[PDB]
Amino acid sequence: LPKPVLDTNGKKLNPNSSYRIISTFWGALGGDVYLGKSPNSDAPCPDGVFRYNSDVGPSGTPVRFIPLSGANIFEDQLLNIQFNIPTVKLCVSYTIWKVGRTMLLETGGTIGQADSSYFKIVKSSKFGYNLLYCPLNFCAKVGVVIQNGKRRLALVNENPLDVLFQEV
Amino acid sequence: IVGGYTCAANSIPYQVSLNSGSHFCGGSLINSQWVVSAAHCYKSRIQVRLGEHNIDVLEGNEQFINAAKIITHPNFNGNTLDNDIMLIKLSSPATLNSRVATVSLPRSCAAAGTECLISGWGNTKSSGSSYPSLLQCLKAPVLSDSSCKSSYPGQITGNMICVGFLEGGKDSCQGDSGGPVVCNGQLQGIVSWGYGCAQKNKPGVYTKVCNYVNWIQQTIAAN
Ligand SMILES: [Ca+2]
Repeated sequence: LPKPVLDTNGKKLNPNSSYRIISTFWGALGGDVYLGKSPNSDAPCPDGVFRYNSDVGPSGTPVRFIPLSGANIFEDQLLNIQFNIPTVKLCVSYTIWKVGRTMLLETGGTIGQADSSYFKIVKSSKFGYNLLYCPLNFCAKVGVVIQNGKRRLALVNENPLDVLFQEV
Repeated sequence: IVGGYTCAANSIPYQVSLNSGSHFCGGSLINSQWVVSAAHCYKSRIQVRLGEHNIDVLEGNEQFINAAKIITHPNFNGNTLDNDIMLIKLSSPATLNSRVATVSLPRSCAAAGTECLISGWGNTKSSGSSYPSLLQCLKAPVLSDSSCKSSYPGQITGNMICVGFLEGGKDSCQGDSGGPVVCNGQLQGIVSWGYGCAQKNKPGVYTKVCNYVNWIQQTIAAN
């Protein structure tokens, strides 16, 4: 029986809504996910998926979740992730998540295509959810590495990032 | 503060709000020109708000003082979470009165079981979001280093303590950051981090202030 992913007010995720991705951890290891410039990146647009070093400063870049089909968002269902921010046409692809053993999460992807990067939201071993990258069990846990002193989201199958989804 | 209570006005006169356009961290007034807080609250510009009870309504007798100097601990690491302590030098000494007063630094470390008072303006919901306008309070015991290390396996250094309840329900939360844990009139803790809010076997984690009294007094006297 399909289990809808829920936001922080118990409501199921809606592909028409925007959410910030927030840490289950708060304070010194809080810090929402945001769209940032990768170090020594040639792109004119921000192209990295980061998270802040704490949750007391800026708030997450909002994202939306595009299910491959239907109009609900279920656990273990394939989907694309896109930051939802005002941007010019050149940077639209650079709002869409894709993956570049440690593999950094970036933007530059496509949505709903065969070449797109699909993710799954699964229930976490503790509280909240983990994100899985699924090159379409053979998926890969999304976690954090430190890159030039910043928290960069990446593939790590030890210690995934436990997240919640707070509607904007 | 989840599951706390609204503090009686000006009963926590050492409590401060750090403002960057909005309330974002708590702190504690240790002398008339210095506030102690958490390093993960560092920001390039900070307004210190003293004598504050309702942070959304200017009553008239608050003191708003800009930080002149913001000193994070030199061995603070934002991903080991170790040494999460910060000092703020007021650009002008604060006026001490019934609403604005200092809290003493520890003269010993606090034994497990000691009742402490935690305070701040952070979230009051275990799940959703409900931030108060009025300062919140909670009395909670210092937990044993054994129970703290079992709740957070492999995360607790010698510079952190757990304060709260293995059972859950009462705890500090997002936005209490940098606020005081005062224990027999002594500042023993600084809200540092947690895993969820008021969840079972997941108490709040606090910088162990008694490990820093030398650094505080020496940094204050050098700056
Ligand atoms: Ca006020």
